[PDB]
Amino acid sequence: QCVNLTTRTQLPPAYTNSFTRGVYYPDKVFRSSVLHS
Amino acid sequence: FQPTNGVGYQPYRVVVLSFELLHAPATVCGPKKSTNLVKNKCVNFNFNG
Ligand SMILES: *[C@@H]1O[C@H](CO)[C@@H](O[C@@H]2O[C@H](CO)[C@@H](O)[C@H](O)[C@H]2NC(C)=O)[C@H](O)[C@H]1NC(C)=O
Repeated sequence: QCVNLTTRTQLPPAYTNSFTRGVYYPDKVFRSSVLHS
Repeated sequence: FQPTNGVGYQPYRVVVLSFELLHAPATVCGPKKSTNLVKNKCVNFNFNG
C-alpha cells in the first residue's frame, strides 16, 4: 500500500514575514465595542 | 478481590462526573418546564441556568 515517491528536487526551506494575521475569537461571548484584553 | 476479605479491600466502582460551564452553547439540561416568553415585562429570566 505504501509508495515511496522518488525523483524529487531538494531545495532549502524558504521563509516569509507573517503579517498581522492569525487572530481568532478566544471565546463565544458577544462584545460590541469593548477593547477586551 | 475476595469475598472473605474484610472492610477495606472490597472493590468500589467510582464514577467521576465532570462538566464545564459558561464557555459554549449547552445541550444537556435538567428537567424543568418551559413557560411563555413575555417581551416587555420586568421578569425573572432563566436561560440555560
Ligand atoms: C520507504 O522508505 C522507508 C524508509 O527506509 C522504508 O522503511 C523501512 O522499511 C524496512 C523494511 O521493513 C525496515 O527494515 C526499515 O527499518 C524501515 N526504515 C524506517 C526508517 O522505518 C519503507 O519500507 C519504504 N517503503 C517502500 C514501499 O519502499
